[PDB]
Amino acid sequence: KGILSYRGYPLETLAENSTFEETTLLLLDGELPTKKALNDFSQQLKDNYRIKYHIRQMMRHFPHTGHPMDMLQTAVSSLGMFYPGTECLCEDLDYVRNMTVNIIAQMAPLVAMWEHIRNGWDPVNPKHDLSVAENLLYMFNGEEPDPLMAKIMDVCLILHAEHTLNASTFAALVAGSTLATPYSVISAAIGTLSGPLHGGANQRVVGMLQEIGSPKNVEWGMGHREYKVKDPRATILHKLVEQLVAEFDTALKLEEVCADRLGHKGVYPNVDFYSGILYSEMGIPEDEFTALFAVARSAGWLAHWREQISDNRIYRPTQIYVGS
Amino acid sequence: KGILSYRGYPLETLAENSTFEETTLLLLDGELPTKKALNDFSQQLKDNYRIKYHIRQMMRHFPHTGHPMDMLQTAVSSLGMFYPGTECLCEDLDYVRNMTVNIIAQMAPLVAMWEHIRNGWDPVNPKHDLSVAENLLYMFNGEEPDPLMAKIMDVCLILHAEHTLNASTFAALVAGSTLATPYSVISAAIGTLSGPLHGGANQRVVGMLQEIGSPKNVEEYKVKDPRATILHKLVEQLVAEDTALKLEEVCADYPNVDFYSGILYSEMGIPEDEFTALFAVARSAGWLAHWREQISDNRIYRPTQIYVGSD
Repeated sequence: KGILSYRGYPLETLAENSTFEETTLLLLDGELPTKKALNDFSQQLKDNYRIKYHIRQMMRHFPHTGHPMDMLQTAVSSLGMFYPGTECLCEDLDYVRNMTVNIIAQMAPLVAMWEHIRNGWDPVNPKHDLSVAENLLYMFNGEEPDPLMAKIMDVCLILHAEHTLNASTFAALVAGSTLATPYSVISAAIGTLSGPLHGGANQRVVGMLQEIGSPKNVEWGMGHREYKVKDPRATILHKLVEQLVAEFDTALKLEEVCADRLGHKGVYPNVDFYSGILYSEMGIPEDEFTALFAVARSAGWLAHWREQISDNRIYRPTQIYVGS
Repeated sequence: KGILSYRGYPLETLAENSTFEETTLLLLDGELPTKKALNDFSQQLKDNYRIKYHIRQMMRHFPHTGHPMDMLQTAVSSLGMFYPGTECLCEDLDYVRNMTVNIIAQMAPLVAMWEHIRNGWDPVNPKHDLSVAENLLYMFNGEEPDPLMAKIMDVCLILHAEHTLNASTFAALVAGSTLATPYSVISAAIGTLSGPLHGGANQRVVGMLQEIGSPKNVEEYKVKDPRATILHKLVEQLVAEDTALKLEEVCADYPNVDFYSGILYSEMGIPEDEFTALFAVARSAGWLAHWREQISDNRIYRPTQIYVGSD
């Protein structure tokens, strides 16, 4: 139950008085950023939101049916070609950090670009005076959102920013273990997250019910390997959903599902339990729910990628399978 | 301990009496296939060799400076946006195997397309009749290679087909644990191998203009790799019917198969940039092989480690 394991800071406290940019820095650097440092970080991130025309071109070339996560993984792998380099150490610039900020910055714009392109329309460019959360809602809705909605998105980004050693980060670590480009490792993490077992947030959006949970019983997979208790992020998302709806059928149904805790004594609501409801309530399409999660986890992935300074570990495991 | 361990068949047994197609089926199914099964798998492979026009158009817009491995990863992930679905186990078809053959069949063709497009020239489309190995040399060289080189290439493929749990293979498994599109998982595998630590035959094949001397000073099989010995024999055979010599000199020390992986490819005419890629065309079979058994008994890989920080 290592709850609030964020660079030695409680997630609830970070939920306020903190931003995705500030939280991202905290994870990347390890300590709360100074005003100057945070200002420089945000500005660099803002001037990295730009997307190469080549990326938008390939996006149009591919079909609309394509899932956003697959496009995100493909785009990130492609981004590596534009900013290549091997940290074998020769070194042209500061590959670490410089590439990371460029990636984190383009993540949101890339997601929005695919949304409009797949809908047969031109992408909404991000604003250098808009934060990641601000750009997300602004680009998706085509109009800058009210501060509350932007704040809600920022809280979500902070919640999905990092979580101990999940499969997505684990894959990123193994990828980084080979001293591969950050773009390549992020591509691997995106696919690992894409999996429903890791990113089944949309898989929990299939309520297919109306306050009839008891009949719908065993004999979407509520529970977590480490969260032997309800996920704190889930509770935060729940209150966020309550505030938004206050200002709903799925919310009632999902609350009833959690209410049937009698059935589950070990497993309990996961973060994905209410994540989709809030995103849908914010207008985000179900297809992108997991994609938004990738935008936040990008910070944690790159933070662990930086923690791979001791890359002596090639991450090669031991064979135990029966080689008959 | 893991030397020559392909489904219990010593790699040497596959060295001959076996082809990457049979070896791949052997690894995937676990038992040497019957004539019918091999023929069907071969025909299905020779059927998915084709590449969607969307992929090439995308490659054309991309820059020549692009590294083959980076493009390969991008391409594999992209292909996942044509053959789609999720295994809730509703599936529109037999996702497993069907996608598996598609990925393996399109691996080499994609690599070759990049080589030509990278050089601003139209790609060499594959031939249904030719084998994966035969098509490979045909696409890169631009003409039918001698059965000799083809046989050698097929052999090299079997050697790099499967290697226990290499970082790339393990990465494929971790992603599979998440039940993710085979394309996404394999693309990730392509990322891991891209790492010089996992795959750096191109880095090794090149020397610092060594003056045929031993001044170099200091600053997992511990004995010579078995596949290395196989390449060593092929190396002497090829030169029998210069650059390798210095490597034979360094054979005095040799440990890794990579030691000679590039030279052979070089004689076949393969550019250095494509060395790591060729390896992927082979390790693909293994990655997909492990993925199948994983999805059979799959549990999301969720490890844990302590970290100082307090609160």
